[PDB]
Amino acid sequence: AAINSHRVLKFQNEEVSKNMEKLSSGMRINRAGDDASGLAVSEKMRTQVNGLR
Amino acid sequence: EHAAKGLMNAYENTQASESRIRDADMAEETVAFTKNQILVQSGTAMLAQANVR
Repeated sequence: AAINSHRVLKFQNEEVSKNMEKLSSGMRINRAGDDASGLAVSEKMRTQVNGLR
Repeated sequence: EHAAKGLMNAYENTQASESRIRDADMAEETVAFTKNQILVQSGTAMLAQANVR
């Protein structure tokens, strides 16, 4: 059978993909899937930043 | 995506299972052919001599 790595190879293609998702936006969190709570809080912070301005 | 990794591991292992359950090592089965072919050939020639008896 193909060795385990055809698991890894898809995963590493995915880890490369995930790295790009984060990097292009400049963020650790691009989606809730990176951090569900970091996201919800930053969305609140955004209303605070804009409302405050 | 985590679920997919789980499924992919089971997939590789299941395919390895099919191979090990059904697929023979061609090298050794080929050895069997050679032994059996020789015995066929030995049969053929000696029956020609058996006819002489």
